[PDB]
Amino acid sequence: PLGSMLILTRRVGETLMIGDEVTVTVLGVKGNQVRIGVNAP
Amino acid sequence: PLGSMLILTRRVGETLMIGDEVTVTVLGVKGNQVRIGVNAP
Amino acid sequence: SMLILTRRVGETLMIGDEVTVTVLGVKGNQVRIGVNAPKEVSVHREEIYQRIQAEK
Amino acid sequence: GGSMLILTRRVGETLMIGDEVTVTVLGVKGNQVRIGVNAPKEVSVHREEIYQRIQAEK
Amino acid sequence: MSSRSELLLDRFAEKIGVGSISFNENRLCSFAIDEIYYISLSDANDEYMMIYGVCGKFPTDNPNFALEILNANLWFAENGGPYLCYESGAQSLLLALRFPLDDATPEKLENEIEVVVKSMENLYLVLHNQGITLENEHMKIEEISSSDNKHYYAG
Amino acid sequence: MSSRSELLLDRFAEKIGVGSISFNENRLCSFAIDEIYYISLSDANDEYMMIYGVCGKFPTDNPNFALEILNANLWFAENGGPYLCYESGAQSLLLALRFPLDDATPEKLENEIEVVVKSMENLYLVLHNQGITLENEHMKIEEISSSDNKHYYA
Repeated sequence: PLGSMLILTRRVGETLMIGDEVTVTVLGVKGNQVRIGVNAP
Repeated sequence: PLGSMLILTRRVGETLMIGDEVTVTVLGVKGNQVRIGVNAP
Repeated sequence: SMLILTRRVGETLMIGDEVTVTVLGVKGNQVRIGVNAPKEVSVHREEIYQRIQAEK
Repeated sequence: GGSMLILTRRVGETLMIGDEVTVTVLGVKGNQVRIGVNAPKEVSVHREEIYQRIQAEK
Repeated sequence: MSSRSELLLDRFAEKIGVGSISFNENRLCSFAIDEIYYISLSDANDEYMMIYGVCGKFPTDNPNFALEILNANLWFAENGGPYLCYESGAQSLLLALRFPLDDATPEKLENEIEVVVKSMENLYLVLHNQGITLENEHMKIEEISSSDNKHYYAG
Repeated sequence: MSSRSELLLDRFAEKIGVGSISFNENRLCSFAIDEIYYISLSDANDEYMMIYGVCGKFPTDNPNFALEILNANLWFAENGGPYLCYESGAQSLLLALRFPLDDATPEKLENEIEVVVKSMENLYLVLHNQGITLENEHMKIEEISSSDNKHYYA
């Protein structure tokens, strides 16, 4: 029930690439909260 | 090298079906000689 | 009517007019067998065909 | 200081990069996070380590 | 229950919390992991269980797509499963992977299903980068279209 | 010396009766089982070896054929057999099987290649019963066509 959403799992310390200019990194996890690092122009 | 020839392996006592009413059985083997049992229509 | 015959490696037997069976080789008690037959004529390992039909 | 922007999001919350990309925190279990990405069809999405090895095939 | 496969399914439905799961008439039970990934389990035989990850409806236009899927089976073979397959009944692309019933625990079953899930994700990813998204139709496998040739498909 | 796959291959060659089989630039070799079945071996990784049973040229005209081959991968998965694959470089239909190098023995390598050969036999039978005979061209895998997506297929 997520439509065209692309879904992937990332462990703490694993990085996600979007396009050529954007990256999303899982920095930490506690409970249902996540610390995210984002690189983009 | 053998064209459209279908190649099967049959041990002593195993049977091969051809069509609906033809069967071929390997009845014995020694050396380069084999005995064959063909059930006729 | 079961016809019993003997062939050597490299030899051949005819079944009907359109099917020829070739003794290709022998390894232990295993015989490599060649079959020339039309498309509409099906070839089956008998024990496999029986398992197919045993499931109704 | 490896990432330029650091932020926190809870499960079911959303982070937008630009106005055509949306990142959704779908679920958390242990130290692995389910992440959702809505992006244009021409925007490619990669696991960074698999992309690095695609570059390793020089 | 009448087999170690049924006891495995019950303990697994308990560990995941998907409620009451039971093999159906064809011994095929479908559920959702994290309410995201559609996975069906088949009590294939007294020795193995089959894990199916239903990716989506198979494209109807692209013939080259089937060749890409087939080519992908080369690399899935290098990395020990799962198998990219087509299911004729639901016309769906799916990832199949067998699970040995010897020394089988719900933790192992869950880890194997996670390997299916990881592969589903990777496939979704490469299809998106190719510009393809699979329609999400007929996800629950209640019956598998059987082929008389199934008994020949072995080594 | 040799890698433990090259040493295993020389030992398997002497045990079977083929003169001298060696991997090439692309870490591939090809040989004939009983002069009937084309088997290719890949020395890709140091933990596993790949056995490829080249069945024949993929039917260029048949769209239902690819779907039937995919549908047969279901039952090949149940039986733990090799994978039905398509080699895009030579456009061949392949049966692919991973062979682990730990505790590898020429007896086990022969028995796993026999599994591939048996699967080829049964596929040739099934194809014949559907009125299909695959062309016989490019049976020696000189080189596998690479793809960027191969690292994700895991």
